[PDB]
Amino acid sequence: KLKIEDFELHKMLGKGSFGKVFLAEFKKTNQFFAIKALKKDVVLMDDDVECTMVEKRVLSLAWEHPFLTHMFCTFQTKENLFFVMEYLNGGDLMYHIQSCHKFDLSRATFYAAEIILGLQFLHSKGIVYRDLKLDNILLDKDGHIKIADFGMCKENMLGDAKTNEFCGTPDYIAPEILLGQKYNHSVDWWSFGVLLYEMLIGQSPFHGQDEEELFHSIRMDNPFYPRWLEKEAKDLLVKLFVREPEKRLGVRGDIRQHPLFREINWEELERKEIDPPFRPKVKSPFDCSNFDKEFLNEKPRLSFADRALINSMDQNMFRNFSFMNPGMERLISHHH
Ligand SMILES: CC1(C)NC(=O)c2ccc(-n3c(=O)[nH]c4ncccc43)cc2N1Cc1ccccc1
Repeated sequence: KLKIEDFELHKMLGKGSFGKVFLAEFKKTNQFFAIKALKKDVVLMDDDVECTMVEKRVLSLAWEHPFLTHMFCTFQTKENLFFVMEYLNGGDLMYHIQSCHKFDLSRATFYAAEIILGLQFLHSKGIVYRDLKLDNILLDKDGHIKIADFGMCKENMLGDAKTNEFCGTPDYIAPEILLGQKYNHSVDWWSFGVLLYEMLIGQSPFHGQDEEELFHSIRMDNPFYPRWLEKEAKDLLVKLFVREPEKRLGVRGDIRQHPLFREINWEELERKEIDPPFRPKVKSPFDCSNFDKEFLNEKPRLSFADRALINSMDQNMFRNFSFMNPGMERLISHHH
């Protein structure tokens, strides 16, 4: 059944190391999705085969939480891998922070709280996310956050479990990773600190002209807190930037009880009953104005694959990639 030709790719919303993401409409219907498309030859030579399977598995768990990107289905062809996602048109936080430089206190506080809920959900399932960054936070049409890109996750991290892979995005990487220590969900709470600092202050807490200097900064320096910064925001950041992971808030104590969040009813937040302080400007369900124009101007196209590599690799590499949720299956079979 399902094929890429069943969709119309109206726009390319973005491209990069994650592949291409298109605004797609299923056949006739008035139903839109974001399709992430990957070339199998590229995934293979980037050594991303397992990350791609992790992403698929973690996304099967994610429909259970409001603050993670929901996947409807996943399918493959000899050359391509496709994730058919929920279309989210509020725009990403990196894109939004570019024009205003930094988020006002209430907006940042709100984003931080929703991100806490998403992260804690992932942790309670034994998933360490490991790539928390501003680029990976999307907004829905109403301004609620959605965490995207689960390819870096480590699964099975419940109990007395640790893992040891060096990974992340350099500005956000935890000092225990830099020091080559076995680690758990602690690493996500450092990254969260970095992300919050960026939201409030408009630049990264650690700096260097090359990675060597940056990693030194992450390991050794105290973050700068400007005098204008709200004391409870500073205090939360101080408690996240603890280098001993077992003493870090999120690992220890109860981050939900931090005074920065004293006005938040977490149960209401989780049911999306608290209005986001920032409402994206959206004119329709297909409006794509909250995305970078650099990408929107490109004609949607899937590129060719290296046949020699495709023909020579074991296709079983992507066994069990395919997955379809009941609601999607209904839509397909209705227009069959
Ligand atoms: C985190 C990142 C960079 N990596 C991904 O693998 C990714 C996967 C799915 C979605 N994604 C999604 O799941 N629903 C989306 N709706 C609209 C747009 C993107 C939607 C977004 C993703 N992005 C960010 C992005 C991509 C392209 C354009 C705007 C932002």
